[PDB]
Amino acid sequence: QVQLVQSGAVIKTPGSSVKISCRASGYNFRDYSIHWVRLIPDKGFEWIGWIKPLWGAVSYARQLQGRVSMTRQLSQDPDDPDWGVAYMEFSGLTPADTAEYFCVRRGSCDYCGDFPWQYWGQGTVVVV
Amino acid sequence: EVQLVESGGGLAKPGGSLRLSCAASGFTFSDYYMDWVRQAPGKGLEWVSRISNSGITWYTDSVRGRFTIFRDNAKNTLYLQMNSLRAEDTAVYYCTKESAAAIGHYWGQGVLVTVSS
Amino acid sequence: AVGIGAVFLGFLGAAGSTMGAASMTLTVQARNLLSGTVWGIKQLQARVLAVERYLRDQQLLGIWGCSGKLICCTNVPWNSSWSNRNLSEIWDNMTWLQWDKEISNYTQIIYGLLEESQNQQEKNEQDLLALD
Amino acid sequence: AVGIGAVFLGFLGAAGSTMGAASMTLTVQARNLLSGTVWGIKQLQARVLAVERYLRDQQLLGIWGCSGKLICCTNVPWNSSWSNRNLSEIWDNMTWLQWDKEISNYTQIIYGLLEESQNQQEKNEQDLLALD
Amino acid sequence: DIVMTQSPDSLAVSLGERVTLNCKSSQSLLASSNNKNYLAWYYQKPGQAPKLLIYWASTRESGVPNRFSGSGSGSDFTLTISGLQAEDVAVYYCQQYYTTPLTFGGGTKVEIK
Amino acid sequence: DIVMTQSPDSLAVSLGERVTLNCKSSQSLLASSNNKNYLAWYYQKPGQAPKLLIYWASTRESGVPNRFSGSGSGSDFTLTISGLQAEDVAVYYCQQYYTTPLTFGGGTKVEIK
Amino acid sequence: AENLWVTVYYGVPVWKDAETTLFCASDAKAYETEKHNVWATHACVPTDPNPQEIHLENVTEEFNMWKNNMVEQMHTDIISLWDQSLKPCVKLTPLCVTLQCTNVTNNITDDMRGELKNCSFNMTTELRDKKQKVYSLFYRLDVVQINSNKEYRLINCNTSACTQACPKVSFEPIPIHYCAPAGFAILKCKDKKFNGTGPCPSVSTVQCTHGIKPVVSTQLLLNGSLAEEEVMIRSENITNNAKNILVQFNTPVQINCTRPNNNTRKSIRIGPGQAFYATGDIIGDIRQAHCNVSKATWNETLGKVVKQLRKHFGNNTIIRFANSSGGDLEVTTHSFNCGGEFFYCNTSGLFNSTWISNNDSITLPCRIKQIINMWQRIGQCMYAPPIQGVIRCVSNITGLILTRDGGSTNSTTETFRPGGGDMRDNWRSELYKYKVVKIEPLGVAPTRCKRRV
Amino acid sequence: EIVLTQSPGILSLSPGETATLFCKASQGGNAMTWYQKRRGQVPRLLIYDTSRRASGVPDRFVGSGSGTDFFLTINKLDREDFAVYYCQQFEFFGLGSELEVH
Ligand SMILES: *[C@@H]1O[C@H](CO)[C@@H](O[C@@H]2O[C@H](CO)[C@@H](O[C@@H]3O[C@H](CO[C@H]4O[C@H](CO)[C@@H](O)[C@H](O)[C@@H]4O)[C@@H](O)[C@H](O[C@H]4O[C@H](CO)[C@@H](O)[C@H](O)[C@@H]4O)[C@@H]3O)[C@H](O)[C@H]2NC(C)=O)[C@H](O)[C@H]1NC(C)=O
Ligand SMILES: *[C@@H]1O[C@H](CO)[C@@H](O[C@@H]2O[C@H](CO)[C@@H](O[C@@H]3O[C@H](CO)[C@@H](O)[C@H](O[C@H]4O[C@H](CO)[C@@H](O)[C@H](O)[C@@H]4O)[C@@H]3O)[C@H](O)[C@H]2NC(C)=O)[C@H](O)[C@H]1NC(C)=O
Ligand SMILES: *[C@@H]1O[C@H](CO)[C@@H](O[C@@H]2O[C@H](CO)[C@@H](O[C@@H]3O[C@H](CO)[C@@H](O)[C@H](O[C@H]4O[C@H](CO)[C@@H](O)[C@H](O)[C@@H]4O)[C@@H]3O)[C@H](O)[C@H]2NC(C)=O)[C@H](O)[C@H]1NC(C)=O
Ligand SMILES: *[C@@H]1O[C@H](CO)[C@@H](O[C@@H]2O[C@H](CO)[C@@H](O[C@@H]3O[C@H](CO)[C@@H](O)[C@H](O)[C@@H]3O)[C@H](O)[C@H]2NC(C)=O)[C@H](O)[C@H]1NC(C)=O
Ligand SMILES: *[C@@H]1O[C@H](CO)[C@@H](O[C@@H]2O[C@H](CO)[C@@H](O)[C@H](O)[C@H]2NC(C)=O)[C@H](O)[C@H]1NC(C)=O
Ligand SMILES: *[C@@H]1O[C@H](CO)[C@@H](O[C@@H]2O[C@H](CO)[C@@H](O)[C@H](O)[C@H]2NC(C)=O)[C@H](O)[C@H]1NC(C)=O
Ligand SMILES: *[C@@H]1O[C@H](CO)[C@@H](O[C@@H]2O[C@H](CO)[C@@H](O)[C@H](O)[C@H]2NC(C)=O)[C@H](O)[C@H]1NC(C)=O
Ligand SMILES: *[C@@H]1O[C@H](CO)[C@@H](O[C@@H]2O[C@H](CO)[C@@H](O)[C@H](O)[C@H]2NC(C)=O)[C@H](O)[C@H]1NC(C)=O
Ligand SMILES: *[C@@H]1O[C@H](CO)[C@@H](O[C@@H]2O[C@H](CO)[C@@H](O)[C@H](O)[C@H]2NC(C)=O)[C@H](O)[C@H]1NC(C)=O
Ligand SMILES: *[C@@H]1O[C@H](CO)[C@@H](O[C@@H]2O[C@H](CO)[C@@H](O)[C@H](O)[C@H]2NC(C)=O)[C@H](O)[C@H]1NC(C)=O
Ligand SMILES: *[C@@H]1O[C@H](CO)[C@@H](O[C@@H]2O[C@H](CO)[C@@H](O)[C@H](O)[C@H]2NC(C)=O)[C@H](O)[C@H]1NC(C)=O
Ligand SMILES: *[C@@H]1O[C@H](CO)[C@@H](O)[C@H](O)[C@H]1NC(C)=O
Ligand SMILES: *[C@@H]1O[C@H](CO)[C@@H](O)[C@H](O)[C@H]1NC(C)=O
Ligand SMILES: *[C@@H]1O[C@H](CO)[C@@H](O)[C@H](O)[C@H]1NC(C)=O
Ligand SMILES: *[C@@H]1O[C@H](CO)[C@@H](O)[C@H](O)[C@H]1NC(C)=O
Ligand SMILES: *[C@@H]1O[C@H](CO)[C@@H](O)[C@H](O)[C@H]1NC(C)=O
Repeated sequence: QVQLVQSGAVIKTPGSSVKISCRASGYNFRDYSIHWVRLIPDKGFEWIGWIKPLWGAVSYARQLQGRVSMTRQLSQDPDDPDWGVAYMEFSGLTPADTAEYFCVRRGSCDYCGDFPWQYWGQGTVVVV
Repeated sequence: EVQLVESGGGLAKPGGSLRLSCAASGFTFSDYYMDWVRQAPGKGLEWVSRISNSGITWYTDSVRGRFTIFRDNAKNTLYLQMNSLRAEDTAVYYCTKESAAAIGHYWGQGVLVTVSS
Repeated sequence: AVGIGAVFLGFLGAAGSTMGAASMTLTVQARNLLSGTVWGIKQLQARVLAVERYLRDQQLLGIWGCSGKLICCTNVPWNSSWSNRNLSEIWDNMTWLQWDKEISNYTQIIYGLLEESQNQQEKNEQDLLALD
Repeated sequence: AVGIGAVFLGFLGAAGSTMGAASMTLTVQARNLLSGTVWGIKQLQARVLAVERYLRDQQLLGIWGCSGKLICCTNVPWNSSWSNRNLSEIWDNMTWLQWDKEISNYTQIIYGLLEESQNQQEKNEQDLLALD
Repeated sequence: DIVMTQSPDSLAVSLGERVTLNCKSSQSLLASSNNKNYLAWYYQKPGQAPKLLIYWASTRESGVPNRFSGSGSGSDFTLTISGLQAEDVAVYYCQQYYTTPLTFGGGTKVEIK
Repeated sequence: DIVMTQSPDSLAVSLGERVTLNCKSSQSLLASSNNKNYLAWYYQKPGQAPKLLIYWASTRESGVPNRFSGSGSGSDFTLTISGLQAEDVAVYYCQQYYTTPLTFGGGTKVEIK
Repeated sequence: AENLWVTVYYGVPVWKDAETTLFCASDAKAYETEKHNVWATHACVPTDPNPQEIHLENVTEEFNMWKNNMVEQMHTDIISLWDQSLKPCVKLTPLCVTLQCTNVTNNITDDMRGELKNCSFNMTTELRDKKQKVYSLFYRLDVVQINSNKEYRLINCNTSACTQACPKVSFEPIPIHYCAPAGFAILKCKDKKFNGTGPCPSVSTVQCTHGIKPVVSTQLLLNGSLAEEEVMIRSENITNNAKNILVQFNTPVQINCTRPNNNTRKSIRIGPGQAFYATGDIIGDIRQAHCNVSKATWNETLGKVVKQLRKHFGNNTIIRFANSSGGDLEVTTHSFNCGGEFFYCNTSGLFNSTWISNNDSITLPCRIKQIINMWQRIGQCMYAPPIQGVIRCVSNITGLILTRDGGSTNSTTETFRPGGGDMRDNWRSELYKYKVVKIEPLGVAPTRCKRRV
Repeated sequence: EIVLTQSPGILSLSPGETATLFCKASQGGNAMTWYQKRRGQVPRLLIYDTSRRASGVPDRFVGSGSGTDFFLTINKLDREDFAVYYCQQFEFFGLGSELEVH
């Protein structure tokens, strides 16, 4: 199986810097890009940004630059290389950032692009 | 004994058209590939086109389907029609006969084409 | 339909010429089809793939009428449900790259008929020798 | 001796049928005879053994009269000291698995006669062209 | 495409002694099938239609005397004269006829010094 | 030998709408030489001799209208109806004719619910 | 006569698209060198430079560099061939040891940091009884402090024994020609305005590829293939922001890069036939490695690439260039190998631009690493030995690998970051022309002749 | 930016019927993606590449259309198939097409 398992929900203060991890397991984590996408009530889906975890090459949404920061932690052992941990530090928390955050991955088909997101994390509810 | 004597025009406005012909005496058109080679004044000779014994045409990659070549085997002549002329087409043109060892075995006299108004 | 000309006339040179004109140069593509610490395995399997493909094509020829003719005729007639077009508009109009697509669906229907006609002609020849 | 039937008629299907009936399906065994970090060496030597065996058999054919006929006749007569049995009791009675054992001893006596007759026919053909 | 580059631009010598000229190719013109090579060495006079001198990269044309020699195979080619005449001092050319487009050399204008 | 297993045992539907049926094979019936596949889909009425519906695993028989479709290659095969009629509601069969012994399917008895 | 008779022809020129394994080849001068002073000199066949090609008239094939094969093959083969030049080399098993590191002898400035640590350690001698004390010089990026006393270790002491790059073999690029076997052909697109997608009207068959020097550079691909007359930007799909844009421009940008520090290679005997080449003295000044581009020609080429980028984004678009958003070391700062030495040079002076729709030289600083983790393997690092003397090299910036940011919420501008990412974007900029096809004889056609029995 | 607009929005249909959901792209020439989000659950890829079905989705979700007109057709509405539907083009989204039960 392919699992994207996040941390639990959190309540933060206005002005904090929240950090949400995402453990990916069941596949070669160095291959597939990890996207971060959010859901706001009465605003819909908004895309936050992707990371290529082979070198951590990040790219952000334009209206979220200066606030988001994505890192990763690979698996360095010849025995269990099939896992990894993505991170997202979203900083400058406002009460307009109360939303449910998602780490997602594309499908592994030959016509699946970057954005056709098959696999989906359970989401972290963040109330500021 | 084999002469390739040419005819056509020399005076053309830039952006125009002309047809240049070549009669030949000394051999048979049934089995010989023909050519068209031009020389700019003061510059090097350069190839323009080639036609087979039955009408398979080969062009250089600048004339790009603007020039056509037609070899009238009945009226025993070789034809080069030039539509949509360019200023860099001012040259002297030559029809040749190809041997099996080297092309341009025999050589036409030339037509001085000046594309100028 | 061959004339005097000094240019090289090389491999896949007449791929875009009409198929009545690429047929006059078929020994060129027939010639340039066979000869051309760990990497010797890759080179070696490429070479045996080349000779295996050549043997498969020569075997498909050999169980038909022509074994070394390189142009051969046979006794099955052209079913006009296959291509439904004139004889004048193939040898002077289209290429082999374009004729390949137009009968790729009707391919492998034709090859069984070729083997069937060759087996029937072999048994007819054997019976004609046998009655003498 | 071929009729209408829809079954696959595959490789070694008529091995137990009589040899007058397995002769109507010989292109099947001719077709299915060639195409089919360390193990690539084993696969590769198996493939070159396959193509070497195919080339040896095609060379044995080629130095005789037939090079791509797959049924060919020749000019050496059947010596009746070899099998001493009737023509009616081979093509309707026995199989190739059973006929293989009965002339395996007289094999390689026959092949030299085949090469001898083919070389004599080649030199007779060369002399007949030469006198013209 | 195939670039044909003649190494000198001119050669002004005296008459009677030999010279030599070279034409380099950007691509090996040696046909592996025929084992024969593809240069046309041409000779153009001032105001005249050119004529062949060397075909098959080595062989002289009929009507051309023994004083010329096309030489060399592979990619770099040499036209060697043995004795200069007054009829010879005009432009030489090297031509590949291996592919389309047929490209010529630059043209080494040999005159008398 | 070759086991031919039909996946449903019965199918009682209404009339007018489409259905679909499947037959799995224990062995891949796709002939690699002919590149064509070996299923006979048959139709037996109550008390009647059966008739062919689909030959070469895809092609309908003459006398059979356009409302049938034999589909699929390899090892698993699908007979898809487009419109059910009252003349159609009886037993279907799948048959391999790739080898001896010729084995049939179980027989999916389609009737009207 | 209206009944036609079928005829099968052998030797028919017609191809299908196919996936095969091309084989390597080198030039005859590249075949002249020996003893594996470079990689695999006798493993590949020798061939000519600029191999023979013939032009095909009246033909049109559709190409796609993005779904192309043989960039996968070249990527796999260069990774495996990189690995196969390390099995005779020396593993640094006895060097994973406690390093007592002090500062280099230098005028220390407390605001800045020394980028060199003078580290002494016990080294095993060639005798298994006696050990010695020996010192060396390392960089900050290669050692980490383990927890008064100040003892360090290497960063790769908990993942792998680090294979030393052998100083006999060099890492200079030599051009590979990818030659097709029998039955296959290679088609090259001679079209000028061809973006690597769709129909090419002017192809030519060729037996081997042209020369591909293997350069390893994340941003600013060096010594590449120049475009013909104008800058050409190439992408799989422009509106997708997770696709890189490969920018190939006409005239190359001359870049100079140097380490001005004069080093002393010192040999240390590990065991029998085991030598570790360490840094000895820094002879002279302690200066920082850097690079120079020309200010004027870089502004010129940025004007050219903005002129070409406004064709896909409308005329009234403000194009601005900012530096990389983050990542590891060799995805944010542009990496290369200047003769057995791995530089990591800062590109913040280059991509600092804005562009409205109306004698100097940029110095850019570099870091140097000695141990590397090329292609991000699980357990394979690589020590690289120091080399003597001041090291300078000249190169041509041929293109760029850009990436558009995720422009949303009424983006009046569109900004472009540099980014290396995968190495295959470096390899797709050279095999964008070629494809490999399978030549299939035995065509079949009707003509008006029955075989005479 | 690609402005996506979903035309039906709130649509109430009885079970066993068919639903047609329209998505409208401000810029054409690209593909369209269809997601389903049920109440209090994780969204699921239904359709990618405008016609292709994902892994583990039934056949009655039929994507169609091109240019600026993109259709998601559901046939024989199951009780579970009454949720919110989203159309994605590259990084942009629609505001949701809620499918309610009459
Ligand atoms: C982009 O392309 C350019 C153009 O080729 C490359 O520049 C060359 O890079 C190589 C390797 O980095 C250079 O080779 C080295 O040059 C050093 C300088 O010596 C030069 O000058 C002397 C005297 O004129 C010559 O004898 C010598 O051959 C060089 O031309 C040498 O010190 C090096 O030699 C040492 O190492 C080799 C390794 O095997 C030994 O064989 C030698 O004996 C010696 O120990 C080496 O030769 C080359 O000089 C550069 N050329 C130019 C014109 O600058 C760029 O490197 C390339 N960019 C990238 C990123 O690869
Ligand atoms: C790639 O190169 C760029 C520039 O070539 C480099 O950016 C610089 O980084 C440093 C720190 O990494 C930035 O911060 C400076 O650090 C000193 C340290 O004491 C501060 O004192 C500086 O503050 C001065 O400037 C302020 C504004 O003018 C004043 O208010 C203050 O009183 C001080 O005078 C300063 O913050 C530095 O600013 C940037 N340069 C620029 C132009 O922004 C970058 O770090 C390199 N990349 C990497 C990965 O290192
Ligand atoms: C970004 O741009 C690239 C470059 O164009 C683009 O890639 C193309 O994607 C399509 C699919 O979206 C690929 O498939 C082709 O689609 C066309 C038009 O539909 C047809 O020729 C073929 O599709 C037919 O068959 C499909 C299944 O059989 C049907 O579902 C379909 O309706 C058609 O009937 C063909 O498969 C195409 O090959 C690529 N081309 C290239 C050069 O990559 C990509 O899709 C773009 N990104 C997005 C998100 O749209
Ligand atoms: C792209 O350019 C920007 C602008 O220069 C760079 O941002 C700068 O990054 C440096 C770090 O490299 C920041 O330096 C700071 O130094 C203090 C010293 O104690 C340290 O404590 C901080 O944690 C930080 O490292 C600097 O403030 C920052 N400047 C701005 C305006 O953001 C950026 O790093 C460049 N990106 C790349 C990949 O080079
Ligand atoms: C690195 O440190 C070593 C000590 O471990 C230094 O070597 C000593 O330098 C002093 C000063 O000249 C000499 O008196 C000693 O004899 C040296 N000892 C040895 C064993 O060589 C060395 O100079 C330092 N180098 C740098 C560049 O800082
Ligand atoms: C030797 O290196 C150490 C670091 O391991 C230096 O200690 C700190 O260095 C930084 C920057 O170099 C300064 O900002 C700190 O103030 C230093 N710490 C202290 C307590 O001073 C140290 O300065 C270096 N030099 C010497 C002579 O020990
Ligand atoms: C090299 O080895 C020597 C001896 O094994 C180490 O010196 C010892 O260091 C410890 C810790 O300071 C002392 O308790 C011992 O008394 C020392 N022994 C001797 C013989 O001096 C030394 O630390 C090692 N490393 C270096 C860099 O010299
Ligand atoms: C690369 O050039 C090709 C043309 O050769 C472009 O492909 C066509 O683009 C138009 C829209 O501009 C479409 O209507 C056609 O269907 C496309 N044809 C094919 C075969 O894809 C392509 O858009 C260009 N790509 C880039 C990145 O500029
Ligand atoms: C780097 O340092 C070495 C010293 O090891 C310099 O080599 C010396 O150069 C001088 C004259 O330049 C000679 O007289 C010495 O005999 C050389 N010594 C050795 C050991 O080679 C070298 O010149 C320096 N390099 C640079 C670029 O300054
Ligand atoms: C990069 O280095 C080259 C040398 O390799 C520089 O070219 C020299 O420039 C000077 C003038 O500054 C001339 O006098 C030399 O004749 C040039 N030499 C060569 C070989 O070209 C070049 O200027 C440097 N560029 C930058 C931006 O530093
Ligand atoms: C960078 O590109 C330039 C061309 O812009 C190269 O310069 C040419 O080099 C060849 C041989 O290497 C010479 O025959 C040409 O005369 C040179 N032309 C010019 C204009 O200089 C240069 O070699 C490339 N490499 C480097 C390291 O500068
Ligand atoms: C072969 O089948 C395809 C797909 O059904 C069809 O489009 C094509 O027209 C057929 N070939 C011919 C020559 O009709
Ligand atoms: C061949 O030799 C064996 C052994 O001597 C003998 O038994 C057999 O009968 C011989 N074959 C025939 C056909 O007689
Ligand atoms: C190795 O040590 C470094 C420094 O403490 C640490 O960052 C890294 O995660 C460690 N790796 C493993 C595999 O333990
Ligand atoms: C932008 O202006 C140029 C004039 O140089 C024109 O050729 C081009 O079509 C224009 N593009 C748009 C999108 O208006
Ligand atoms: C950007 O450019 C300005 C002016 O050209 C310069 O002062 C500044 O240092 C540059 N930014 C960086 C990060 O180098």
